[PDB]
This record gives sequence, structure tokens and C-alpha cells, in this order.
Amino acid sequence: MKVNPSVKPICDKCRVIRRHGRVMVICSDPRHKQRQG
Amino acid sequence: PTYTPKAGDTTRSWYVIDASDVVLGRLASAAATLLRGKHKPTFTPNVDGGDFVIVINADKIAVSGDKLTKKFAYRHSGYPGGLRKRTIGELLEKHPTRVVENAIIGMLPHNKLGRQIQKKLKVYAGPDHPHAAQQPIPFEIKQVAQ
Amino acid sequence: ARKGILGTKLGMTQVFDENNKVVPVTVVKAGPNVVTRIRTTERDGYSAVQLAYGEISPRKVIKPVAGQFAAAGVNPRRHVAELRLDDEAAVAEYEVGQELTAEIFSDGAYVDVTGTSKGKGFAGTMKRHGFRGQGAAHGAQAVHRRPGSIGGCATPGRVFKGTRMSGRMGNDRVTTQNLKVHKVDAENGVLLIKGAIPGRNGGLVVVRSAIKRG
Amino acid sequence: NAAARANDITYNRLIQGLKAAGVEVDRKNLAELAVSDPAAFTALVDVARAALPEDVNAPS
Amino acid sequence: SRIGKQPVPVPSGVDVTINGQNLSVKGPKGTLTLDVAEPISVSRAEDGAIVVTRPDDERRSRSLHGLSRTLIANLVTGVTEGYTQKMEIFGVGYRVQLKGQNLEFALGYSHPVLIEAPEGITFAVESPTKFSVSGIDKQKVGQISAVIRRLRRPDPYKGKGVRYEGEQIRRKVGKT
RNA sequence: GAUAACCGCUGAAAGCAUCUAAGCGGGAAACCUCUUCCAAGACCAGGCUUCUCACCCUCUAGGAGGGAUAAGGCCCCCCG
RNA sequence: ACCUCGAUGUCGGCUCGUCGCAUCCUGGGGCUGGAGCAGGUCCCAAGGGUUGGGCUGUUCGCCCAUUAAAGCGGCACGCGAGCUGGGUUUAGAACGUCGUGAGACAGUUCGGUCUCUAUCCGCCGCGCGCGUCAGAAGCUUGAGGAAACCUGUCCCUAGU
Ligand SMILES: CC[C@H]1OC(=O)[C@H](C)[C@@H](O[C@H]2C[C@@](C)(OC)[C@@H](O)[C@H](C)O2)[C@H](C)[C@@H](O[C@@H]2O[C@H](C)C[C@H](N(C)C)[C@H]2O)[C@](C)(O)C[C@@H](C)C(=O)[C@H](C)[C@@H](O)[C@]1(C)O
Repeated sequence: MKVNPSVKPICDKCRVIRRHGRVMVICSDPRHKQRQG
Repeated sequence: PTYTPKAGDTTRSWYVIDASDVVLGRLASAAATLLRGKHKPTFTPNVDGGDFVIVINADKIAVSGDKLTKKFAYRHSGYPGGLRKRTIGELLEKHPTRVVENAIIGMLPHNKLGRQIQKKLKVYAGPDHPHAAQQPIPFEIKQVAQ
Repeated sequence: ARKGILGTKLGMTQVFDENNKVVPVTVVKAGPNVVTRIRTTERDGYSAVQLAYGEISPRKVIKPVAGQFAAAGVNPRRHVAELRLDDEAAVAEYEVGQELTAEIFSDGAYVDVTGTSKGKGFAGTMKRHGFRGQGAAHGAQAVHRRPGSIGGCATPGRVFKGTRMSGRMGNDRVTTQNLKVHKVDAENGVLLIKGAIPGRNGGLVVVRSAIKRG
Repeated sequence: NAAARANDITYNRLIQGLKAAGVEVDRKNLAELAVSDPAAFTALVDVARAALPEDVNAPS
Repeated sequence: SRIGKQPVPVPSGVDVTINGQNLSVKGPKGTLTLDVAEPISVSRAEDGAIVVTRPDDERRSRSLHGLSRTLIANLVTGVTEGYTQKMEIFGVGYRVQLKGQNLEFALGYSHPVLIEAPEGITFAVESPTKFSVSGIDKQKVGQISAVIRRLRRPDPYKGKGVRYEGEQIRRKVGKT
């Protein structure tokens, strides 16, 4: 998990979602898994 | 001279409020009004001329938003790091009457008369209370329109 | 659900195990306890059994206690103490006038022994809380056993509650847990409990079944 | 305000209605009526409610 | 509008048993009770399909209606034909057996991992490396299947562990 | 028992739909029970027992003011 | 340069703490830039614990032997009406540099008084008095509090 203030897609597979009042990036590549905090 | 309650002209009345599906703050405001006696034309701020207020179904009080888990009731024991916090939901689960009690007590004035007034509040975490002998009046919280 | 017996700390001694290992055992007179009263959730709101222990003279016993024992149906005894039980079947096991002997425990049973610790009197911080004493030499002026600092400065501005200071120590309830019962002398109504139990010799103790190592 | 809400009217609208009706009884004697003469206070409340506009919240 | 208002085809052998906004649908396989949310009601749409409609249309009623119809369909399907999740175990030495009402796994741990079948859940082992969970409540079936999945921390290297009937796990190969 | 990260639901307000959306269900030492101790001055003071279930006097015969006390307890005394 | 110069005592050490989390164990995600493993880097979730010595005025540090680890800070750089007085900063003296000199020196050194019976709050313990709707008596009963919470190797699992 990449916990940074800014989360963005790192590839075309990454999708930005908002789960539990929190912007996150979900991807088939776990390396690109991000979270806002 | 303005009217002043003398000796035993303070007549007391018993009300019972059903806290089922009622907002905690609204119920506490109405109960504090009744316990102060602000609803009586003979109200004098230095006199405990309020009314007894039973609160039934205190466990079934309603709280909006996330107060049931995000709002905390705090107590410091006087010892270092002795701050215990219990969410409204946990407090309602463990001591259900205590949420309504705390709301009403906080809405009451903090002084000797306020603590005397507290004694007229009877919160119960169920549909029934033991004060049927007092013949309490069912009190529905109704707003006076303008 | 949890056995227990009122007794007296007769003393302490040593026995030897089957492997010839020395076992320091407190000898406790787990004398007969008479069930005087049963606490129930219906009548009392909790489940407990009231036990009475020790021979006392009826002249010594006062009228309120004498009447309580009469209502129980048993002869008055010096001490009375309650054993709390979890469920109602535990008290369904008991009955007033019941005879509780040391045999309720068995050899090898782990018990919790509760007793009133010895009175150490007004103790200093070194004895009472293990405070590191200040230096015996190297300039130390009359602070060899004194607490040292008590608080901070202006910012707390006061001393916190629970500050470990000197005061009366001992004479408090202590429950030593998981003490093995080396032997149950049924003939003498005695228990040899491995280790030490709180209090002076002759003091009232409560030997309950171990709450942890049941 | 206690007497007014017992009469089913707020204090502010009671004062508005009394002013509209031209009743010049000061709050001292209004409270005196509220305590000692609830019937008279109810009569004044009726006067104030009658004098109030058909719609208190109207742009008027 | 229409995809949430899709009538739920109720089969012949079903008794939904409404009592307001709380259904208790019974069928060939067990019974399932659902406390429907605020929006919708139920009148069977005559033909037999539980009608699902929302009173207003802002956002919350929209979502609750879309989910209520979906859950009603899932519930009727579960009570009529049930649900099954077929799962397969990979890894030399990884194995599963059915010990009556419980499922035992050998997944390389020093101990065999036991799984107590919860109410409404039944395990059936087709082979020492293939099994399946079955139940009338697929929420619970999927939950227990997920527990069985998580039994072993993901092995991107060898693929050892449990999976589903068809799953292309995130494999991982490279240097020596 | 309740909680980060990991999930489940049929799958939408939204189309082969989709971790999940709004709703609803499951997985650390921290938290709440659990263990030990204090604790009803917990001003919201429990199940039992003891006497009694008023002994007398005075202003009023309202409300009080004092003795004697039943019950039990101090103080003395021998002590730890 | 806003309180304090009709005085708010300094550094260090001792003693005693208390708090924060900005993590030195306990839970996870990614990397598996371990393809893998023993390990480790990185980022998210305080209960406890977080050693003893030498050289250091030593605030810092370095070193020795350990450790699971030898955390970082706040609290008047916590704590001198609790201690010490090594540093520092009086009065003596020597040397170095400057000065004609008296003397000066964030120069090197030796020596160099640490007062107070606690009134208030606070805290640690003990009582006495009243309450607690009759006057006592044992047994209690948890609202609320406090205490505790640490963690190592070795073996089997498995030379898997
Ligand atoms: C035994 C008997 C004496 O005790 C001492 O000598 C102690 C040991 C001094 O400290 C010794 C030792 C030491 C280190 O103590 C602080 C030192 O600084 C002083 C100069 O001398 C004291 C306390 C000095 O105070 C301190 O003076 C400093 C100038 C400031 C300080 N405070 C205001 C900041 C202040 O309290 C001072 C001047 O003597 C106080 C005045 C009132 C006195 O003269 C009184 C009469 C003293 O003679 C005395 C108390 O009887």
C-alpha cells in the first residue's frame, strides 16, 4: 500500500475509487495499490 | 412585587416521556425544560419548581449521524492517563439510561439547584417504570408553532 | 463451578515429593465450613454461597449474628465469608447446613489462596515501593532513603494521584494464584499448599479453586 | 413565555399580537396575570392571536 | 428505473410470506428472511414476481431500490436452487478431507486446519485437491469460501494454497 | 466483544457490468470484558438478623426539649 | 523584548516520575529490487519493556560486553523549600595572549559555605464528625477507580 496525500493511476489498469471516505487506487498490480492519508 | 414561591406553593407534577425513536438532544431539551419548570408561569430561577420526568425506553433513543460510534463520553479519574472514553453506542449498550441521563444533566444548569433538580429525573432503559403509583402524565414533545 | 473453603494459615513447613524434591508448603487448616446462606440471583441478584468457619463461643457471638445463624439453622461460627460462583447450578450444588471439608480439594489441585497480608506499618518509599535509595555518600545530604523528586515544576504544578509515596503498607487483601495443593490431609482437615500464602500464621484465609488453572 | 406556551403561543408572537392589538400592559403585569390570573392571561393571548396577521411569516 | 424494477420471477414452489417490509421467503431449500430497507414494498405483481419499486428518486432510494431488487432475486434463487462455490487446492502436499460436518485442510502447517461448517453451509470434497461449499445463502457461502481462500497467505511463487474453481492468481517467476 | 489491512452479498444511482457504490455481514499487543485490589460520601445507600413493636418527665399536649434504655458500640482493662 | 531584576537558581549526574508518538516486539500492505527460503528495505495500528561499564564538564559522542530492544521528545532544555556540585560564573593563585599599567580574555589549570520547623493547594497514608429517614449488626455489590500487561533462548514440527 502506498499511503500518500496524492494517489493517481500509475498504469491504465489502475482505477481510482473512494471507499470508506478515502480515495484509493486499486489495480491488478498490487504495487500500484495506493491510499490517501 | 413580583411573585415569589413561598413555603409549599410549589406543586410538582409527574411526566413520562417515551424516548423510543426520539432524538437524544430533543428529548434532553424537553426533559431539562420540564425539570427546570420553565413551562410554568410561576418559574423562578432560584427555586426547584420543576416537574418529575420519567424517561422510558431510554435504550431506544435515536442519535443521528455517526454519534453512535464517533461521539465519545469522557471521564477522567484524576490519575495520569486516566481518561476513559466510551462511545455513545457502547454507553447505550452497557448503561442505556446513562446517555439520556448525561444529555439531560448537561442541559441542566451546573450548580446546587441544578443538582437538586437532577433528583427529579428518572431514566429507565425499558418500556416500563416503577412509578405507576405517581400516575405520570404521558408527555409528548410538541413544538408550539408561531 | 468453583470450589472453596475457609481456613486458617496454621504455618509453613517443607515436605518431599515422589522425586525427593523439597516442596515448601504452607499448612492451612481448611477446617469444616458450614454453609449458612445461599445467595441467588432471584433473591440476591448474584450467585454465592455463604460459609461460616471457626469455633466461637455463643456468649461471644452477638444477637444479630446469633439470629442470622439461627435462621440458617446452624451453630454460630467465628468467621463468615461468601464464595462467588458464576452460574446458578453452582449454588444448586450447595445447601444450608452443608459440611465443607478439606477433601473438596484433591492433591495436585491448583488453588487461589486469599488472605490479609502482614502489617508492615507506616513504610518508607524504599520498603513500600522499591524506590532506589539515594547515595550513602558522595555528598548526599540526609536523602539516603527519601523519595527524590515528586513532580515536575510549574507545568503540572501539582502532584499526580497515585504518586508512590510513603505510608502504611500491608494488612491488605492478597490472592496468591495457582498454588498447587501438595497434599490433602483428610484426617486433620488440613491442606499442604505449595508455596506461601498471604498473612500471619493463624489468620483467616480463603482457599478457592484456581480461577486460571481450573 | 411559560404562560404563552401553556396557551399554545410563543412569547415573541404574544408580544407581537399584543402590540398589534394595542395592549400596553408591561411584562411585569403580564407575568403577574400569568401567575395570579391565568384566565385573564388567556384572554390576552386570544386578543394577541386575533391581532396577529393571517400569516406571521408573510412578506408584509 | 427498469433494471432495478425488473420483476423477480418467483418459481411455483415458493411462499414469500411478507409482513410489511420484512419478507420470509420459503422454498425447496430452506427459508430466508430479509428485512427490506426503506424504499420498496411488495404486492407479488399478481403473476407471482415480487414487485420492487422506490417511492422517490434522489440517490439513496435509488441505490436502496437497486440493491433491494438484487437481494430479493438472490434470495429467491438461493431458496429455489441454492448456491455452490467450487474450490481447488494447489501445492504438493496440500490436501483437503471432509470430517463429517467439518472440513480439514493440510496446507503445509504443522497442524491440520479445521473449519466448522456454519449453519446452512455444507462441504463436499470431489477429490483430495478439489472441494465445494454449498448453501442457500450465498452471502454466507462466499464468506466461508473467502475464509477458506485466506487460510493460506497468497503464494505468488509456487501457487500453493486454495483458490476458486477458476482463478488465474497473480503468479510470480524470475531469477534463480 | 468491538476495532486498521483482507474480504462476502446479488450485483446499481449505471448495460457482458464492475470490491462496494448507499445498505448489510466476517479475521493484533492498543480498546472493553477477563485477572488482582479499592470501592455505596455510588447524595440514585442491597438480601438478612437484632432488639423493640415507645419506658418516663416538662412547654405545647402541635412540634419539640431531657432522662432511662432493649438491642449494639466505646472508654477503661490484658493484649497482638 | 511581552511577565518576572523590593531575585522565576544555572549545565550535568542522582531520585522520582508523568505525558506525546514522530514504532527499537505484537498486526498488516508493497517489494518479493529475495523469482524463492533464513533474512531485509519501505509505509500504515502505545500495553509493557527499552542493560551494565570505559573514555567523556561532557549538553554531544566514541568505545567495551550484552540485549528482543538498548526509541525520540514535552513537562521552567520536568525534577536543587528532593539530593550532589563534577561543569559554569565572585573573592586566591599559576601559565598563555593583549595592555605602559590597573587590569582583560566563549584561553589552559588547581582551590573555592547549596539556607528554611510546610500555612494553602497538591499528593501519600490514618483517623474524628456527620450523613445514608427508627437504633444496631454481620454478609455484600459493583457505579466508578487503581494495579498488572515485558520478553528471551533450546527442542519437536523439520533438515520439511
Ligand atoms: C546557611 C545560612 C545562609 O544560607 C546560605 O548562605 C545559602 C546557602 C545561600 O546560598 C549560597 C549558595 C548558593 C549556590 O545558593 C543558591 C549561592 O547562589 C548563594 C549566593 O549562596 C543563600 C541561599 C543566598 O541566596 C541566594 O542568592 C543568590 C544570589 C540568588 C538566589 N536566588 C534568589 C536566585 C538566592 O536564594 C543568600 C544571598 O545568602 C540569601 C540571603 C537571604 C542571605 O544572606 C541569608 C541570610 C543566608 O545567609 C542564609 C540563608 O542564612
